[PDB]
Amino acid sequence: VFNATRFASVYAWNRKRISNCVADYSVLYNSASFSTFKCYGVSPTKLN
Amino acid sequence: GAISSVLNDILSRLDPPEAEVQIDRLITGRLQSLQTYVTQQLIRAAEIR
Repeated sequence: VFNATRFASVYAWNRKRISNCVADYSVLYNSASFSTFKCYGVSPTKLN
Repeated sequence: GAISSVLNDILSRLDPPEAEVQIDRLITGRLQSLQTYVTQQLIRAAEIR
């Protein structure tokens, strides 16, 4: 999703589904792998 | 007018400074629900009296 070799375009964007797995959203909050991180309908600390 | 009618759907979902806004709506609505109930029952207590 985030470490993909190539991203999609906005004229037609792909959609990667994630289901039936143990997620770890530490990549979005703690690890230095982004320029900004903002949530709208949920807290960023409660995602884990 | 809130995001969800349940508290845990906001308390365990939103941050404090934003959850205060949505919780204030439910408290505003649920409180007027009681005032309409108590006002009706307080009138029925006169018809029965």
